[PDB]
Parts: sequence; structure tokens; C-alpha cells
Amino acid sequence: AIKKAHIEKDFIAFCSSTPDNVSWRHPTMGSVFIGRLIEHMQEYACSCDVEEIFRKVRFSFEQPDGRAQMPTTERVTLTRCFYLFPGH
Amino acid sequence: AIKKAHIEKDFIAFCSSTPDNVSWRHPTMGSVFIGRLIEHMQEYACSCDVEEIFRKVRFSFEQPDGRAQMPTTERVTLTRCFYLFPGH
Amino acid sequence: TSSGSEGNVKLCSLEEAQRIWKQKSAEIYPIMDKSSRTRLALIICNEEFDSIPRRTGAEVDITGMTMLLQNLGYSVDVKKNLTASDMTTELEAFAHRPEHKTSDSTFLVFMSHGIREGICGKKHSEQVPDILQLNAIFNMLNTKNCPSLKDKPKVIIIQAARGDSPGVVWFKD
Amino acid sequence: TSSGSEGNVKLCSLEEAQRIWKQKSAEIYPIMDKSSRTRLALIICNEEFDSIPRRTGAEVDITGMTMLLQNLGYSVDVKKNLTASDMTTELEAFAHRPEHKTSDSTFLVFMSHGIREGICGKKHSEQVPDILQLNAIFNMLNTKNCPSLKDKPKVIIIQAARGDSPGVVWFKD
Repeated sequence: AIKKAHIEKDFIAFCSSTPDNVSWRHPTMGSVFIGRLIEHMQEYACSCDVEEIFRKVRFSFEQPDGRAQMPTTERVTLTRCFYLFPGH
Repeated sequence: AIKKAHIEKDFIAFCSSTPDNVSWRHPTMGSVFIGRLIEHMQEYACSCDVEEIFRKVRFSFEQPDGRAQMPTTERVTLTRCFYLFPGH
Repeated sequence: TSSGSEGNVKLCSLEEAQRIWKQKSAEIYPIMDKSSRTRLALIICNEEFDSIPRRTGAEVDITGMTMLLQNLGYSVDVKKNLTASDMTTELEAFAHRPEHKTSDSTFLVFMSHGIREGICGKKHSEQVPDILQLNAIFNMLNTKNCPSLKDKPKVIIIQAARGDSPGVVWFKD
Repeated sequence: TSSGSEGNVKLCSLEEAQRIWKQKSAEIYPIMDKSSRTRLALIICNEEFDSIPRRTGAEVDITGMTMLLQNLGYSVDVKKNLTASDMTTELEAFAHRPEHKTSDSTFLVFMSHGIREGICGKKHSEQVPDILQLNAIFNMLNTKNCPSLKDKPKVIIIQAARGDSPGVVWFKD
């Protein structure tokens, strides 16, 4: 027997900046979005779901400096909380 | 004195379906996405932030029928949790 | 009781509000004083069209969303049967409203026919498209074009198809 | 200790895991058994280009993301300096991997130069564009083109500019 499934579901995209806008990278330190994402994933994977972690990453960028950017979550069809359960 | 601010921040969009796909409406019952959104906002505004409520709305659509759709959250730059605090 | 200003929306109690403020630190958007705040919301709904089918049931959507947003504390403007140009004009006017200065947030609701590219205006046809893009909505409400809503949640709700496809695939159990 | 498989990623304890499973009901994605699951992740990073500036520091990004995804339990494929056509081919191959059947989730990481339209391939120039669109990434990984990942979280991470603008406006205090 056949059953119907949503063609597009359980996706989340996380982009380094808002549309039209630059994303910054340091020659020795790497991309700031990437570095910031790793730091937050290392700290918060144990206690927060991915949507929550991405929000925290966005917050860390809130105060703009000389190299400003605002990471954006896109086209979200996560129907549940995605916890990484690091160690499990 | 002047200070820098992000051009695009604190946005959340919630669309009735995924890209390429139809969104359903009943002649007397109205649009299913709208009706479902109201029901979830009425029930969960007191306890859940908007991102969480929208996720719950998506979950309610998880099992597809003859008129299937998957609401999608788009271009999110909310840096904090947005609680409606109904009654306050 | 549903006789209060919040209607059928379940109330957040004082103990429930303090639980929210304790579990999360400085990661919540601040709400302005209930006595002085001037919250605004805008609903644009297209039901009657020149060349495409009438959106029967749209009145139920307008009623439901208007009452809900009012229940949540927003003063609701309802605009009906607009072209993409009219929607742009209406959005620009909304972004210029003085009330946003003494508000903590806003809701924008768009309800119409839709295609992949965006939201249909009243004059839309396949030959002569009349479309408002989601990108334009964001642009008109951002910090450049709406400085009054800087740092404030802007929630955009769109009821509209995004193409012709049924949104499904088959699988076997 | 950072000497374990999870490295610098803070561990979720048994009491912490049960707290997550108790606070939320049936609203969490299920994770497969650690002993049998075959988690896959893909990193595509473009550093060396034909006509546009070299992405110095990209090696730091590759190292960081590879180690992180491994720490989280994913087997990581790293592909470098690809055209948009090559990226499409690589994504198609990834969607066809048998391991997704015995996996509970996936991560896709794209790192390159970017423009408003999408992600730059190695051969990209203003005269002859070589762009992979975000829309194509979703399409290649959806239920139609990747049935093995049905009901499973698919996380897409993109490091790339989205235009030329600084992303800022001025205001006075």
C-alpha cells in the first residue's frame, strides 16, 4: 500500500547574513559566522535544540561593529525540536 | 552622536505552504493555515514564544491528507524569544 | 471568560509570566507598559479579483485574524482588494505611522491568491502579472524604511499558494 | 576531557537528556541507536577560484566544521573547489548514499563567495555566472529526490555573502 508524504519537510537553513548583505571572513581566524556557530554548538548542543542555538548565534551578532552581519534562518519546516544529544 | 544598526533584524515570516506548493481554503471554514494559526495562538500564546507556536502549527500539518500543505517559517532574524504575554 | 478584551486567547498568569522571565535570562523581547503602548497591526486581504477566481471564505479569515490580533493587544487596520501598487502604498503608510514609536512589536497579515513569485494583487492575470514579492514587504519594514520598529519583532503572516503543485509524494509502508 | 570522540562539544548527561524528554512530549526528533546508526554530513568549500579573490582562512573553517560534525557523530565528506555543476553532481551523489537509510539526520555545509542569487562556483565571474541556488539544494534533498531522509532533520549551513551592502544603517542616540 502507498501513503502520502510532504515533498518538503524537516529542513532548516542557516545563512551567514541577511539578503543583499556581506558576510565577513578573517585571513587567519576564518569566517566569523562559522567560528561563532562552532562555539555555540559546542556550548549549547547539550541543552538546546538547533533552532534555539541558531537564535543564540543571531543574538551574539546583535551589536554591530565595523564588520557587521546578521545570520538568518531560512525555509524552516522542522516539525519537532532537533536535539543533538551529544554523547548519545 | 550616531550609531550603527542592522538594516534587517527582528523579522519572522510564516507562509501557508512550501515553495512550489498549494495552500488550501474552504468556502465556509476559511483558510486552513489561518484557522490553525488562530487555534494555536489562542492555546499557546500564554506559554510559548512565536517561533515555538509556529513550529506547533507545522506539526499539526505533519500527517498529509487529500488537501496537504506544510507551512514554512522564512527569513528569521529574531534575536530573542518573542512572548506575547496575553493579559499583559 | 471570553467576554474580556483577550477573548478566546488563554491568559498568561503572573506566575506563568515570572516562570518565562526566570527560565530565560536576557533573551526575551521587552514589552511596553499596557497603559501607554500603541500596538499596530495590518491585514491586507484580497477576495474579489478582476481575472482570477473569487476567494470564498476570506471573510472568515478576516474576522478570525482581526479578533485574534485585537485579543493580543493590537489596533488592527483592515484593507481589502488592492493591486500590488496599492499594497506597496499601504505598507509605506503603515511604516510611517507614529504609533510604532510607542509600540513594542507589529503583525502584518497578507491573504490572497499566490504564485511562486509572490502575492497576487486584485488585477493579476497570467498575461499581465500583478505581484507583491515577500522581499518587498521586508524591505519596506526594515530599519532603513521603518526606523520606528528598530529592535522590535515584526511578524509577517502570509496565506497564499506558492505554486501549482500538491506538495506530496508517495511512499510504500 | 576533550580527548573523547565529542572533543570540545559539551556532553549531554543522562539526567539532562531525561529533562529534555520530560519537558517536551512527542515534539522531539528521534535519534537512532549509537551502535548501529550511520550519520552522514557533507562540506563543500570553495577557496581557490578562476576569476575572483582567494578565500584565505577557509582552511580554518574546514577544520572547525569537520571536527565539530564528527564530534556530533557524523561521518564527514569534504569536497573542495567545485563548479555549480560539480556541486549539483556531489549533492545528487550525497542524496543517493545508502547510509541515510540507517541515519536519523544530516548536515550540509556550503562555504564560498556569494551573491544575492546564490553560492559561487569555482569558475564564477560577473560576465559568466557560475551559481548554485539555495532552492536547488532543498530540491535535491527533499522527499522526492532523497526519500531516505524523509522525516529526518536536514540542516543546511551557508557561509557566503548575499550581496555587496554593509548591512547597516545609522541612528542617533
